[PDB]
Amino acid sequence: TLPKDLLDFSGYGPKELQALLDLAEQLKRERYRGEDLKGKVLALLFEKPSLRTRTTLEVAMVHLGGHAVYLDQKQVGIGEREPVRDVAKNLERFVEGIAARVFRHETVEALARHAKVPVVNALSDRAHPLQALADLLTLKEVFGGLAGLEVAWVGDGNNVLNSLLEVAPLAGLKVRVATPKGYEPDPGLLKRANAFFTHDPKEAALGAHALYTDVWTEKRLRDFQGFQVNGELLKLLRPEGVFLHCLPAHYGEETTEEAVHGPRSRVFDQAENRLHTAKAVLLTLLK
Ligand SMILES: [Mg+2]
Ligand code: NA
Repeated sequence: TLPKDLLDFSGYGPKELQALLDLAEQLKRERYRGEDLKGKVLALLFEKPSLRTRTTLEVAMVHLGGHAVYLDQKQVGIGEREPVRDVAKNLERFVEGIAARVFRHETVEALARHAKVPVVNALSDRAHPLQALADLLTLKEVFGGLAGLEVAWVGDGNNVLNSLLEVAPLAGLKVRVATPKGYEPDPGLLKRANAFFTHDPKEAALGAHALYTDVWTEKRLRDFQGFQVNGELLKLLRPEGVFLHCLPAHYGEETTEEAVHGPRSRVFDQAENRLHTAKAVLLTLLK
């Protein structure tokens, strides 16, 4: 991968995605600990706190011999907010990279545009590249290859689905999407992934290698009636099929404890893989 930043997979081809995935796999197998990033610091610019992401990135930097400094931007109100360019021009003088969690993707795009150092989108309303990488490593580990895998997404057409759809054609995934009416993902992402779309969760899941869901986002809950990925829906997958879920889970809503901790679940390997892929990304952009 050669873009300076990782806001999504815009400038990535299949070879570049594979390299990142190959590196993550190698780092995991080696339980890698090193000093590749010694003397380097990653700024965590979170507009909204995220314990899970903070943990992943702080641990990732420490494993590579560097550090992550936490910048709780929520502490600065709109009445005291600095233009994004000022934030970028100041940080670039102190850190080697910026990992941002923003409310609006436009913000991280602006941060990357104005900063000379690498900017990683830890999470935005439009995309979640880091999650997608962890999801692919997980699928790769489970099935031995990604090309031809049939992955069914049942739920909201959100940032996670967007990135899954974007990497889909780069890895040869056969995605099937099921969302309630009005909660669908952009037509373009779907067509470019040549994804199957339907409003019926059963149709999307039938015979799939994996069922993937995540939190939804009384009216909302009513619209998602029947989209819960429970033990029964998991029975529609092929025998070797598995269950994935970003976490945390809203039990009783998009899934159940049985599903998350059941024999088909790979949820926690999926979680762990966020560490290995973050290390791969950080080493690649910051070394
Ligand atoms: Mg603190
Ligand atoms: Na240290």
